Amino acid sequence: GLDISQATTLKATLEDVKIDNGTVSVDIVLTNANGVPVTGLEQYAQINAIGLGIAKLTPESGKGYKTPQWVSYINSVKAADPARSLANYSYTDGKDSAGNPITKEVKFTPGDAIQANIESSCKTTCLTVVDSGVYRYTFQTNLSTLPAIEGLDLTYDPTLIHRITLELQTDGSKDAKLVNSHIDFLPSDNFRVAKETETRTVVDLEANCIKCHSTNYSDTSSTAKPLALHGGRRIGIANCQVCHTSYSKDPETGSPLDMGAMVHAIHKGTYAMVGYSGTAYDFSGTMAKAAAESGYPQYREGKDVSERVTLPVSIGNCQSCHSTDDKGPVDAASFKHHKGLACASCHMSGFNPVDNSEWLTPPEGQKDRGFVGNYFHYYATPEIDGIPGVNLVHVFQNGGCASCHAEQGEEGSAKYHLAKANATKLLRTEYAYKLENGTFDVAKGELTFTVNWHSDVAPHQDPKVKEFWVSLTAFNGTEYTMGPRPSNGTLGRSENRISVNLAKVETNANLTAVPNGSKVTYTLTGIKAVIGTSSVPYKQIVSIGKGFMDGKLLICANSAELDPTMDAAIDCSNTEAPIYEVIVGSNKASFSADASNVTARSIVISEAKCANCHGEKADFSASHALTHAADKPDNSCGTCHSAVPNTAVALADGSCVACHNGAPAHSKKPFERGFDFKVMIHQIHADTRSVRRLTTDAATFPENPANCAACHDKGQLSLATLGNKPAFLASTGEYSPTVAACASCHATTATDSAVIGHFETNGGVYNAAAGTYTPGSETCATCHGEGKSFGVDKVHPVKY
Ligand code: HEC
Ligand code: HEC
Ligand code: HEC
Ligand code: HEC
Ligand code: HEC
Ligand code: HEC
Ligand code: HEC
Ligand code: HEC
Ligand code: HEC
Ligand code: HEC
Ligand code: HEC
Ligand SMILES: [Ca+2]
Ligand SMILES: [Mg+2]
Ligand SMILES: [Mg+2]
Repeated sequence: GLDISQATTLKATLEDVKIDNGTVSVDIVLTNANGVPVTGLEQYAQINAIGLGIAKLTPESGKGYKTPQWVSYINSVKAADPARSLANYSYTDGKDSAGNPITKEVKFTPGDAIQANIESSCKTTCLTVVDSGVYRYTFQTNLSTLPAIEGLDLTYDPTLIHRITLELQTDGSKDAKLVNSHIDFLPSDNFRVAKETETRTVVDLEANCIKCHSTNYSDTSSTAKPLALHGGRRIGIANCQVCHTSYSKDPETGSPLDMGAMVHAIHKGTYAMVGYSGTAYDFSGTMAKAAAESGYPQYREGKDVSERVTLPVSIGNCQSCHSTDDKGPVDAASFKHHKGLACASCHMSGFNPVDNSEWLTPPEGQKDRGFVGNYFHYYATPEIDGIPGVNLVHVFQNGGCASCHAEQGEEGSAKYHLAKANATKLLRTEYAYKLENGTFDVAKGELTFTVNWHSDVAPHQDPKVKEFWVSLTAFNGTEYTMGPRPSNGTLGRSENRISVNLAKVETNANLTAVPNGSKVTYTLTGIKAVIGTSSVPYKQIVSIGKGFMDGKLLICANSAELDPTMDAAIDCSNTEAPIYEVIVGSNKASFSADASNVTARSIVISEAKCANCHGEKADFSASHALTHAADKPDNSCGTCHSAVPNTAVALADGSCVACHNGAPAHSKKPFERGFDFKVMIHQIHADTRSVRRLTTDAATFPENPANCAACHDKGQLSLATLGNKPAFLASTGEYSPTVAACASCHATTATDSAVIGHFETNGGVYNAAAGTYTPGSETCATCHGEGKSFGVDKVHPVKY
């Protein structure tokens, strides 16, 4: 074998568990990455951790099926530190309908609490060498003589599945010589390993979490953000599950440490607790707000962390974390079954049995179902629920018990939770359409194009179609440029873009529709511009004469239809149930003088990678809420500003760059919060944007922003033509294209004259007078293109 002092990697597996009159042992099989036994562990002076846990999987009972839950054998009752037991606080947030300020209250319930834990302090004292690289760990903890803990059943039951976990770390290693392992087994059958179907998994790191989270544990960069907890030693889900049990709490706050309640509340931005060394972790950001507004002496800037989690999907998007495609854990369907803490962790945010003690008592002559049960059955309202507008009691009264209480194989509350996502997919398939290329007779000012629609009931004839936008944008073959803001025109107020609502043909004097079965041919007139030095509507559409067309169809859907075998689409004018909008995009068609294709804009990011975090086909109309959001995209200021809807769909095909490019029109922002798409997106996700329009909170990006592969595919960053693009002209001056791309992280202002000088030495311009840069002048690609001497793929912590 190889001495641990010289082993550069560790791997470990657990086997041959033995439990005898309460005495537990397991073998740790330790090797390096090439499978050579690693010897010397039991004498090594550089061990950071050898922690072993053990838990039993215990059944749960109630109405319907309830999933089994882990009970650790190893626990203690933790006292609260008095100084760090968080006081309640309140803070202002917005105004009510009469214009008066709204105050919100945050409440805690500090007090003694149980916490599950593992055996960590024994380490080599509990080791015996059984073979080369095979170390038997015999627990100090005897299962027969565990201290009684009130309300916890710690009896050893060999007929239950058990789990033993290992955390092993040497040499301060974040990865190479860190391991989390476990083994799940059945003592009553000779301690054999458990089948996947016998044990409890629920979520899987790869299937359910890495879509957002970095797992680059070794990342040495300044912006590293791997999902590694408790100083870095804890990385494996199975290890979390032994301590993060249903009964474990933080005594400083009363907050649940249950894996599900904790993870839901973290990602909802409601969780707050005090952890190791008395550090407060407030995932809402509201503690810092109260401290600044009112004073809150327990919040210590620079030590405690109070930041609002910014989740890139809705907290209702269960499928971001819970597999429904049978490619995740075999018990993935566990999220369909009621469990008090799980259901509470979204619907009962901020409530507790002290401050809401009335809910401990059910209404006269109804059965007591406990605190959470009584809320769901009796006391919930839309006005107070953790999910605004949700009416759980209406479901109790009118929806039938199986709406929440599910036998194995049934959907339970997932009938409600997944209803809109499911109907959305079906409606996008039903209403799918294709845009054929446009013929633009520029002298006549007329564009003709045919939509291949899903049926012979045309868009304007279908009252389920709310609007059907097609937007045309001029593209000169090099890059989009929004250009200056013109005076208003009949069709819009942009030089390079027109958005037309095909659903309102009959009241639009500039639009005619001629059907031919399921094909509808539209003719849009009045696309005329006097071309000179002045800005006028459609100036670039006319001068260039070609570009692209993008569809954004809005369908009305019925929130009250929960039966997937029924039609979810509904007449937009219906007033009996709430309607939600389903968005259906399209191919990006060309328009040109003869309807020939216009060569596509290069693709330099990955659609699928944006969707890893934001989910499939994320909508960004709400991102356009700040300014002239209510103005329609065919009407004056709304041509650019609309949020009703924003008229782009796809993220990686230049649809957004139609506007977000180097030439924002007016009222311009400076570079450090620039409009150009690459600048803006880099800044948001790297937290280098000086000000975000709609929030004071920086994005909490769950990857490393310097991991370019989070958004870019290999080969997309040659930089070979980037210098040929026009400069980005911000408020104060312009920035050449590669300079803009890199400075958006590296130099948002001229704080470091060596960095700025480096740009300028190599053909770049930084905050220069408009017109300074000549396309072709940057020489960056020669050194920084992928694979080159200082290639972007070499100098950044990428994970392709
Ligand atoms: C016992 C050995 C644990 C293991 C294994 C894991 N966690 Fe843990 N965690 C544990 C306790 C007792 C506490 C509360 C400590 C207290 O002072 O009350 C926590 C806390 C967290 C938190 C909150 C923030 C923090 O305190 O650092 C998080 C986000 C957290 N734990 C996550 C977590 C994950 C995801 C784990 C597996 C990879 C995991 N922990 C393992 C105890 C233990
Ligand atoms: C990731 C950010 C999540 C989101 C989004 C949703 N859930 Fe979740 N859920 C998550 C974890 C890590 C866990 C804990 C698994 C464990 O080991 O305890 C859960 C658990 C639940 C449960 C309880 C399951 C059980 O204990 O058997 C339920 C009922 C549940 N989740 C439901 C649920 C719903 C309905 C969601 C969308 C509205 C949803 N979760 C989102 C992680 C995440
Ligand atoms: C956050 C991850 C949640 C968890 C955990 C649970 N629920 Fe939930 N619920 C959540 C949202 C975002 C929604 C709204 C869905 C929508 O399309 O708007 C709901 C809704 C419900 C409902 C329907 C209420 C109504 O239509 O008025 C029910 C009956 C419901 N949720 C029950 C429920 C149960 C029993 C849970 C534990 C299994 C549970 N929810 C967890 C968000 C989250
Ligand atoms: C979601 C809106 C619910 C509906 C509809 C019904 N119940 Fe329920 N119930 C719900 C929760 C979140 C809880 C608490 C579970 C916990 O772990 O704390 C309960 C509890 C019960 C119980 C107690 C046993 C249990 O399953 O935990 C019973 C016996 C019960 N509920 C019965 C019941 C009946 C008969 C229903 C239809 C009339 C009904 N529930 C609807 C959530 C919801
Ligand atoms: C996870 C590692 C991400 C990937 C990959 C991408 N995005 Fe993202 N995005 C992420 C977070 C955590 C946030 C903050 C969310 C919030 O509510 O504050 C964002 C934000 C955006 C935004 C801004 C939305 C707004 O401020 O109105 C945009 C426009 C956006 N993201 C776009 C986007 C694109 C185009 C991506 C692929 C190139 C992409 N994101 C990837 C997390 C992650
Ligand atoms: C022109 C018709 C636009 C298209 C197409 C897209 N955006 Fe946009 N966006 C536009 C304007 C005029 C504004 C200014 C603010 C306003 O409310 O009108 C914006 C702003 C944004 C922001 C603001 C983020 C910040 O400053 O912190 C975001 C996140 C944003 N836009 C994202 C975005 C995406 C992802 C687009 C394609 C799906 C997109 N926009 C298209 C004008 C236009
Ligand atoms: C596209 C050709 C536009 C039209 C038509 C209108 N505006 Fe605009 N506006 C546009 C952009 C690209 C920007 C952001 C510039 C940047 O560099 O980030 C803006 C900004 C504003 C603002 C400032 C607030 C903001 O969200 O940044 C205001 C108050 C504003 N625009 C007003 C406005 C009005 C009143 C318009 C119709 C008369 C109008 N804009 C049209 C692009 C375009
Ligand atoms: C994007 C939709 C996510 C998915 C899927 C998962 N998580 Fe997440 N998580 C996300 C964000 C935006 C944040 C805040 C920023 C950050 O990376 O910390 C988090 C945070 C957590 C945490 C707290 C980490 C800490 O403070 O050290 C935990 C413990 C966590 N996330 C766990 C986790 C699990 C187990 C997931 C799969 C079931 C998971 N997250 C999915 C975004 C997203
Ligand atoms: C998602 C959050 C991103 C991360 C992480 C990185 N970049 Fe990016 N980049 C992003 C977008 C949305 C765009 C514009 C897409 C478009 O259609 O125009 C860009 C663009 C670039 C460019 C310009 C490339 C070109 O047009 O030839 C460069 C040079 C660039 N990005 C560099 C880059 C590097 C080196 C990163 C790791 C440090 C990186 N990006 C991360 C979105 C995202
Ligand atoms: C934010 C998404 C970035 C973009 C866009 C670009 N870079 Fe970057 N870069 C970024 C970070 C956070 C770091 C530090 C990484 C670390 O190890 O701590 C870097 C690093 C570099 C380096 C290393 C050289 C040095 O700074 O010592 C180089 C040479 C580099 N970056 C170049 C570079 C180029 C040419 C870019 C545009 C094509 C570029 N970066 C964009 C973050 C981001
Ligand atoms: C070779 C002759 C290069 C040319 C052409 C360009 N750059 Fe460069 N860059 C080069 C080196 C050797 C370094 C330092 C690497 C190190 O580890 O010390 C850099 C650094 C950068 C950075 C990092 C800046 C920082 O924050 O420290 C950036 C963002 C960068 N270079 C960008 C850049 C631009 C935009 C270029 C065209 C104008 C360009 N470089 C050309 C080597 C070379
Ligand atoms: Ca604590
Ligand atoms: Mg007409
Ligand atoms: Mg707007």
